[PDB]
Amino acid sequence: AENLWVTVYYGVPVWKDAETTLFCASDHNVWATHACVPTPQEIHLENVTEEFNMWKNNMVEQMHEDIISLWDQSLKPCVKLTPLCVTLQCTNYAPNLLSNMRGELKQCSFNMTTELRDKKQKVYSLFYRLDVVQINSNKEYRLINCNTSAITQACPKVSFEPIPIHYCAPAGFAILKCKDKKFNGTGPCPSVSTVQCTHGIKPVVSTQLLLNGSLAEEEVIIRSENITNNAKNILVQLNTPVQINCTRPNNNTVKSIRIGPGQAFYYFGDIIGDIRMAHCNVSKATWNETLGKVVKQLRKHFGNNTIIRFAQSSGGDLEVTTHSFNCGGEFFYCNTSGLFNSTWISNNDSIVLPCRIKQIINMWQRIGQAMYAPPIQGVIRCVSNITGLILTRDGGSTNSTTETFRPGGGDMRDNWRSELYKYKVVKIEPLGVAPTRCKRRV
Amino acid sequence: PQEIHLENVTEEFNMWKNNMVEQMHEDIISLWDQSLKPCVKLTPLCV
Amino acid sequence: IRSENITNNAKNILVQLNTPVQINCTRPNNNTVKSIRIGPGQAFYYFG
Amino acid sequence: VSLGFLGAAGSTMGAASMTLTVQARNLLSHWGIKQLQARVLAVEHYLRDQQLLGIWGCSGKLICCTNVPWNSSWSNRNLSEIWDNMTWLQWDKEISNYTQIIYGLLEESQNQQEKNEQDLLALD
Amino acid sequence: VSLGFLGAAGSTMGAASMTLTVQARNLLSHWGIKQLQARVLAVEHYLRDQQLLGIWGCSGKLICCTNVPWNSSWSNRNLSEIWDNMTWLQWDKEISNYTQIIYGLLEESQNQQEKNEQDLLALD
Amino acid sequence: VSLGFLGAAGSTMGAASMTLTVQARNLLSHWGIKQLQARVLAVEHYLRDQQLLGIWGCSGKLICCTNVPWNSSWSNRNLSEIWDNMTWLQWDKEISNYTQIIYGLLEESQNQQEKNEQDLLALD
Ligand SMILES: *[C@@H]1O[C@H](CO)[C@@H](O[C@@H]2O[C@H](CO)[C@@H](O[C@@H]3O[C@H](CO)[C@@H](O)[C@H](O[C@H]4O[C@H](CO)[C@@H](O)[C@H](O)[C@@H]4O)[C@@H]3O)[C@H](O)[C@H]2NC(C)=O)[C@H](O)[C@H]1NC(C)=O
Ligand SMILES: *[C@@H]1O[C@H](CO)[C@@H](O[C@@H]2O[C@H](CO)[C@@H](O[C@@H]3O[C@H](CO)[C@@H](O)[C@H](O)[C@@H]3O)[C@H](O)[C@H]2NC(C)=O)[C@H](O)[C@H]1NC(C)=O
Ligand SMILES: *[C@@H]1O[C@H](CO)[C@@H](O[C@@H]2O[C@H](CO)[C@@H](O[C@@H]3O[C@H](CO)[C@@H](O)[C@H](O)[C@@H]3O)[C@H](O)[C@H]2NC(C)=O)[C@H](O)[C@H]1NC(C)=O
Ligand SMILES: *[C@@H]1O[C@H](CO)[C@@H](O[C@@H]2O[C@H](CO)[C@@H](O[C@@H]3O[C@H](CO)[C@@H](O)[C@H](O)[C@@H]3O)[C@H](O)[C@H]2NC(C)=O)[C@H](O)[C@H]1NC(C)=O
Ligand SMILES: *[C@@H]1O[C@H](CO)[C@@H](O[C@@H]2O[C@H](CO)[C@@H](O)[C@H](O)[C@H]2NC(C)=O)[C@H](O)[C@H]1NC(C)=O
Ligand SMILES: *[C@@H]1O[C@H](CO)[C@@H](O[C@@H]2O[C@H](CO)[C@@H](O)[C@H](O)[C@H]2NC(C)=O)[C@H](O)[C@H]1NC(C)=O
Ligand SMILES: *[C@@H]1O[C@H](CO)[C@@H](O[C@@H]2O[C@H](CO)[C@@H](O)[C@H](O)[C@H]2NC(C)=O)[C@H](O)[C@H]1NC(C)=O
Ligand SMILES: *[C@@H]1O[C@H](CO)[C@@H](O[C@@H]2O[C@H](CO)[C@@H](O)[C@H](O)[C@H]2NC(C)=O)[C@H](O)[C@H]1NC(C)=O
Ligand SMILES: *[C@@H]1O[C@H](CO)[C@@H](O[C@@H]2O[C@H](CO)[C@@H](O)[C@H](O)[C@H]2NC(C)=O)[C@H](O)[C@H]1NC(C)=O
Ligand SMILES: *[C@@H]1O[C@H](CO)[C@@H](O[C@@H]2O[C@H](CO)[C@@H](O)[C@H](O)[C@H]2NC(C)=O)[C@H](O)[C@H]1NC(C)=O
Ligand SMILES: *[C@@H]1O[C@H](CO)[C@@H](O[C@@H]2O[C@H](CO)[C@@H](O)[C@H](O)[C@H]2NC(C)=O)[C@H](O)[C@H]1NC(C)=O
Ligand SMILES: *[C@@H]1O[C@H](CO)[C@@H](O[C@@H]2O[C@H](CO)[C@@H](O)[C@H](O)[C@H]2NC(C)=O)[C@H](O)[C@H]1NC(C)=O
Ligand SMILES: *[C@@H]1O[C@H](CO)[C@@H](O)[C@H](O)[C@H]1NC(C)=O
Ligand SMILES: *[C@@H]1O[C@H](CO)[C@@H](O)[C@H](O)[C@H]1NC(C)=O
Ligand SMILES: *[C@@H]1O[C@H](CO)[C@@H](O)[C@H](O)[C@H]1NC(C)=O
Ligand SMILES: *[C@@H]1O[C@H](CO)[C@@H](O)[C@H](O)[C@H]1NC(C)=O
Ligand SMILES: *[C@@H]1O[C@H](CO)[C@@H](O)[C@H](O)[C@H]1NC(C)=O
Ligand SMILES: *[C@@H]1O[C@H](CO)[C@@H](O)[C@H](O)[C@H]1NC(C)=O
Ligand SMILES: *[C@@H]1O[C@H](CO)[C@@H](O)[C@H](O)[C@H]1NC(C)=O
Ligand SMILES: *[C@@H]1O[C@H](CO)[C@@H](O)[C@H](O)[C@H]1NC(C)=O
Ligand SMILES: *[C@@H]1O[C@H](CO)[C@@H](O)[C@H](O)[C@H]1NC(C)=O
Ligand SMILES: *[C@@H]1O[C@H](CO)[C@@H](O)[C@H](O)[C@H]1NC(C)=O
Ligand SMILES: *[C@@H]1O[C@H](CO)[C@@H](O)[C@H](O)[C@H]1NC(C)=O
Ligand SMILES: *[C@@H]1O[C@H](CO)[C@@H](O)[C@H](O)[C@H]1NC(C)=O
Ligand SMILES: *[C@@H]1O[C@H](CO)[C@@H](O)[C@H](O)[C@H]1NC(C)=O
Ligand SMILES: *[C@@H]1O[C@H](CO)[C@@H](O)[C@H](O)[C@H]1NC(C)=O
Ligand SMILES: *[C@@H]1O[C@H](CO)[C@@H](O)[C@H](O)[C@H]1NC(C)=O
Ligand SMILES: *[C@@H]1O[C@H](CO)[C@@H](O)[C@H](O)[C@H]1NC(C)=O
Repeated sequence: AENLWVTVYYGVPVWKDAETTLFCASDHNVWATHACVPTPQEIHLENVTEEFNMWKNNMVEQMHEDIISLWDQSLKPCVKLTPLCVTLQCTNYAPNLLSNMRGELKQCSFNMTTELRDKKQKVYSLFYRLDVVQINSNKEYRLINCNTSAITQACPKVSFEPIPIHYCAPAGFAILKCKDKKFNGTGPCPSVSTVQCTHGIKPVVSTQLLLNGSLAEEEVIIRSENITNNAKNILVQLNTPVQINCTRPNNNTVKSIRIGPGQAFYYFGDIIGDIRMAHCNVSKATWNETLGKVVKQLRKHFGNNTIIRFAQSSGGDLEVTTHSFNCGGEFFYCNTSGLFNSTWISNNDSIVLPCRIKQIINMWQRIGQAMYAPPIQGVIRCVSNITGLILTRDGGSTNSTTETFRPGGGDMRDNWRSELYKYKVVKIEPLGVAPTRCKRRV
Repeated sequence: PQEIHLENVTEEFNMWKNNMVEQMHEDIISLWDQSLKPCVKLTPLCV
Repeated sequence: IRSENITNNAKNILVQLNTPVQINCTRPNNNTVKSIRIGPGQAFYYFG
Repeated sequence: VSLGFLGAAGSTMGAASMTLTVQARNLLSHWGIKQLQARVLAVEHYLRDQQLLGIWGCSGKLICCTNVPWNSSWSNRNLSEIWDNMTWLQWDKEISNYTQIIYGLLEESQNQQEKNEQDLLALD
Repeated sequence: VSLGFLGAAGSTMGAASMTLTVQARNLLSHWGIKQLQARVLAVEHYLRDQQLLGIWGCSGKLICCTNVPWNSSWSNRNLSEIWDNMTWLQWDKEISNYTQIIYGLLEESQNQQEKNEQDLLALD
Repeated sequence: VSLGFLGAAGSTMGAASMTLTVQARNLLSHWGIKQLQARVLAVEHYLRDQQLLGIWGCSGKLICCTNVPWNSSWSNRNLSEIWDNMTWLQWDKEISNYTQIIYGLLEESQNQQEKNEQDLLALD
């Protein structure tokens, strides 16, 4: 009796951290939700501490690579589009238009194989000045990446809209989430809880700003890794959104030519209307208000007395130097100048921003694949909900010499790290034994 | 085989609303064009 | 020795050694390569 | 009350010993591959130790106490603070080593011996 | 005689209560995908509620009657025509909207209370 | 000693009857297709006759002595050399035919008749 005896228990609530895969669940055809599982039961936890660690999370990786594999799963069974590289006889289109729209929109001309093999065909189109490069009268031209990759077009009936997505773990695993308002990367969260499957995320490709995204709580924050180290980048998140409108001002018809056996092409037709360019309005005062708020925040991390300066982009290629994002089946590239123009010390109108557009993109930083994008008949409107941005810094000198900030970015992986920081999935273990006063029984 | 006869029981059928008609109707599609794929690509027969 | 059928003369013969003997060879020539693009985005190498 | 899945995990062992079915019921409850990968994963990650609790002589229930003594050299702690102060999250740590000699000595000393006595005594 | 699988399904409950293993034995008895899809499907649809009656205190047997009374507010029918006139296909209907409180107060009130009485009486 | 998996397989039955968990514990312990193929056959090749074991009235244990006599026309061998001279690799051969009527009258004369004596004694 005073000798004790061990007994079994089953279902003791303990966990250990591990890693397995997860699965997507949500509720014409888009990339994502062709076939998944349709869908709460949140359970609050208490009297327990836990130490989080983002940037060592794993789920960022497998979601980052299966959306790679999803994206180039999608384009494959549409048309292999090879013979689009013969020389281009080409000129600037429509001179004596002495506006800001001068170098834009060259018109070009070429040869193309017919439906039947031996005959030839001549057909004519418009392109943008960033699309096509001359090699060393007209000049001869080829578009920017006929070499070192192939090209193929997205077959026109599918859509590019981002559906929200839920991520969810299988059984024997658990979703834990910190319910603190303020959170700064890592820390012990005294109020954590569990869920079965994560909330919604709309994974839209973005560079230099986050768009139609999730908000934060009443105090704006920063997140980094190395904070005095300066190698890597800096994420911020606002509390209240500001808005944005832009558009493309043209009506711009299309035409259709077959190439070979049973295939279809679309090229950019000709311009009805006038000639303008894409520009994007923002509210001036609200923008100043929010950026003064975010710098008044981040002065905590660089001393209360120092001078801070905002500068433009550095350079490099176009893919890092400007804010770029799709809208409705095209691609944008604006100038992004007049919002990093200010300096800062201790003591109704809008803002225009010019914006060019490109026709074929090579994203993912993976050279070898390149998509063609069909132009869209009709006018375009595009509104958004503005949230957060990304930032980097330069080198410098001793710590009084007016630190300077620039919008940087480039890498795709951090684009999600802004919105699944609050998640950690873990493996339960239900078996345990313990001594007790069970007078041992036959 | 092993067919089993039943007794003292009724049931109301519903043809034209069956689902297996569809299932086999589409996997015979996928079987048919599965079969022809790895043999000859025959393009240049149009001059 | 190992065969399947030894009186049958149709098939082949296996044996196995008990100690290894060794083998050296090589190609004695210093060689070059050059890279020529084929069409869209492809790379070729030939013997220089 | 029945709080939920992994509910009373922060509380003491006695309150945790009160309600346990909420862990049992939720233990089983181109891109098809990881669906079918997850499901086989989960089902035998369940019943690997369902069968190895089945060899432990109480496959049916969730708490059985069998014919095996306790070695005090594992821990010399009196019964009170075992069940009153330490919780389960701490408890696994100090027997994180002896776990194999638990699982070793457990039923190789029992589920033969008790049914050796069954096969030789009460079927005699 | 042993008719076959789902054999006596039209007959009354008492004759249906006579033979039941004919339902038990048949319960587990490019185009590879739905084969592997179907097999995992069948085995999980089996042992989901195999463990859900394994929790019900008589995991081994096929019929057990445990320590729980009956709410007469569910139905007031005397024992005779329950077992003599109504068959199983009718029987599930009138306890369709209730089955959850069956499964509710069935499990959480029994396999604890009897095992609380284990841990406190028979092991005192 | 515990030799290993299929350890004492050449020895006599009585020594083989001493240690048996070593067979139990090892029993569950582009090219992705056949790993996922192997695992599903492994788990359900196990529990096909685990459930057929479960219907044999002693789902928990590994040896149970139930209420069924023996047709002596199967074999008339005196008890000694049953357990002293013949080993298991021989033993399966001479009952390789009656194995169906073994499984036939196994529990369809027991978990049908001990069923019925539950049903009308223990259920009574
Ligand atoms: C950011 O937020 C915006 C919020 O507006 C969000 O949604 C957009 O909403 C509008 C409003 O519905 C969508 O615009 C159009 O809706 C009209 C309804 O009359 C349709 O005419 C349009 O397309 C139809 O017509 C085509 C011509 O044949 C068909 O091919 C097509 O299938 C449609 O039937 C169109 O739907 C608009 O689509 C969305 N999306 C966008 C990108 O504007 C927006 O999605 C959020 N995200 C981003 C990244 O902007
Ligand atoms: C697309 O291919 C067609 C088919 O060949 C081209 O038509 C022919 O193109 C050639 C060279 O481009 C032309 O030949 C040149 O004509 C002048 C005329 O005097 C001559 O001086 C040159 O020495 C040479 O012969 C030819 O006229 C033309 N037409 C015919 C009926 O043969 C077409 O030009 C191609 N389109 C392009 C390259 O944009
Ligand atoms: C395939 O063809 C494309 C386009 O013809 C090549 O891209 C271009 O490569 C040239 C290489 O001479 C680069 O030109 C450089 O431009 C900078 C502009 O700042 C200039 O300062 C340099 O003197 C030089 O001329 C250029 O980076 C690049 N893009 C453009 C728009 O010209 C590509 O290299 C070719 N090869 C492969 C393997 O892709
Ligand atoms: C070697 O392989 C083959 C089959 O795998 C067998 O080889 C030869 O088989 C022939 C045909 O039976 C034999 O020849 C004659 O067979 C007739 C049958 O009527 C018999 O009447 C003759 O007297 C003669 O045997 C022959 O013996 C045999 N071997 C040779 C040619 O070397 C043979 O079964 C295999 N060897 C084995 C299994 O050892
Ligand atoms: C994140 O915010 C929390 C808010 O509680 C900070 O936690 C404490 O902050 C005080 C400030 O003086 C420190 O002295 C404590 O050491 C912090 N707590 C602990 C347990 O260390 C935390 O410092 C903030 N972290 C970052 C990286 O900003
Ligand atoms: C962050 O930057 C510091 C800056 O030097 C890195 O290097 C060590 O820095 C400390 C300052 O505490 C020096 O005293 C050491 O002498 C440096 N190294 C050596 C060899 O002594 C640090 O490595 C950086 N990296 C991170 C992420 O912190
Ligand atoms: C963005 O700002 C421009 C510039 O103010 C606006 O353009 C005006 O549009 C109206 C409508 O056709 C014209 O009558 C005006 O002449 C335009 N220019 C000016 C200077 O007012 C535009 O409406 C704004 N909004 C969007 C979505 O582009
Ligand atoms: C853009 O161009 C289209 C193409 O011409 C215009 O649509 C035409 O509008 C007239 C006016 O009623 C109709 O009679 C034609 O039938 C329309 N054509 C087609 C193909 O539908 C359109 O008006 C232009 N402007 C805008 C703002 O869309
Ligand atoms: C975006 O706009 C800025 C502002 O005009 C451009 O930066 C100017 O570039 C020219 C040519 O190098 C310089 O001479 C100017 O000094 C720069 N600033 C000014 C005041 O113009 C920039 O080139 C444009 N394109 C982008 C996105 O860099
Ligand atoms: C094979 O030929 C190569 C090509 O000349 C030789 O490599 C050169 O060796 C000289 C001697 O120092 C260097 O200065 C050159 O820079 C080398 N060139 C390259 C491209 O590496 C090489 O030595 C020759 N012999 C071998 C490989 O045995
Ligand atoms: C969270 O922790 C607090 C303090 O540890 C728990 O407080 C209870 O306090 C009453 C007051 O007399 C005691 O009777 C209870 O026994 C305490 N419970 C425990 C578990 O210690 C509080 O209940 C805890 N929360 C939960 C859900 O158990
Ligand atoms: C309880 O604790 C240990 C665990 O095995 C046992 O102590 C061993 O005793 C033997 C006998 O001399 C020594 O050779 C070992 O070195 C001891 N330690 C270990 C770790 O084995 C002790 O005998 C156990 N008591 C019982 C009853 O089993
Ligand atoms: C943006 O466009 C919408 C279109 O409905 C309009 O209502 C709004 O006034 C515009 N401006 C702002 C600042 O939102
Ligand atoms: C910044 O915002 C303040 C309002 O708090 C205002 O005084 C100032 O003019 C704004 N500056 C710009 C450039 O918008
Ligand atoms: C820095 O400024 C913040 C701004 O409110 C203030 O709260 C804090 O006390 C200051 N700390 C130091 C060390 O100056
Ligand atoms: C900042 O705004 C003023 C006002 O137009 C302008 O003169 C200046 O060039 C701007 N700076 C940049 C970098 O565009
Ligand atoms: C944008 O912010 C507004 C503020 O009400 C919010 O209602 C809306 O849900 C957010 N999203 C959109 C697309 O407006
Ligand atoms: C092969 O060449 C090597 C060179 O290292 C030499 O040492 C060796 O003797 C040669 N012969 C063998 C391995 O039979
Ligand atoms: C039980 O353990 C506590 C822990 O310090 C101790 O104070 C108490 O004296 C112990 N009781 C007995 C009877 O040993
Ligand atoms: C307990 O387990 C750990 C895991 O690393 C092992 O390293 C340690 O040796 C075992 N602890 C001891 C010293 O028994
Ligand atoms: C079928 O119903 C009739 C009606 O009385 C009955 O006589 C017969 O026994 C029933 N058969 C079975 C197999 O239940
Ligand atoms: C039967 O269920 C009803 C449902 O509310 C309940 O009110 C009643 O008390 C139950 N009967 C008994 C005897 O508990
Ligand atoms: C049993 O139910 C029948 C159904 O009408 C009824 O006639 C009979 O009286 C009931 N028996 C008792 C004892 O209530
Ligand atoms: C019984 O179940 C059905 C299924 O539709 C449900 O709609 C109904 O509300 C439940 N009926 C009642 C009245 O409880
Ligand atoms: C093997 O056979 C010999 C023959 O007597 C016996 O002594 C020995 O015990 C046997 N081995 C085993 C493992 O039973
Ligand atoms: C034993 O089985 C045989 C099988 O044919 C049968 O003929 C014989 O009657 C059986 N004996 C008894 C006693 O049942
Ligand atoms: C037992 O079986 C052996 C096997 O041959 C035999 O020699 C012996 O006589 C048998 N004993 C009896 C009592 O029949
Ligand atoms: C016993 O089983 C074997 C297996 O082939 C079968 O051939 C035989 O007919 C059965 N009965 C006899 C007489 O062996």
